[PDB]
Amino acid sequence: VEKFNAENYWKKKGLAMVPLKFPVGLGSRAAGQAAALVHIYLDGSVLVT
Amino acid sequence: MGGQEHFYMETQSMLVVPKGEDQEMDVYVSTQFPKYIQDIVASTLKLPA
Repeated sequence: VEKFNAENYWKKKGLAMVPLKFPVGLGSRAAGQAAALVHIYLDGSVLVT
Repeated sequence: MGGQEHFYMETQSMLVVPKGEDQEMDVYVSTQFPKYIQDIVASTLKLPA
């Protein structure tokens, strides 16, 4: 890229790298609770919600 | 001893609605046995319960 920019005046290339720390959390326990409901019918099939 | 008609004032009544996805079926029916309606409808359609 430095070689390209030394050889082109009206066109320029650029390059960059950034790191990532994305923390995950909601600030309270109650805000992270979850629930489900599962049925098994007598033919063996399952319904989940 | 002779027989007897039930003579429920509401005659046999049902509305069967397909959802349009995954061959899902919703059956609204005047019945005493929803589990049995589910079994015979699923069997007739070759579907899991």
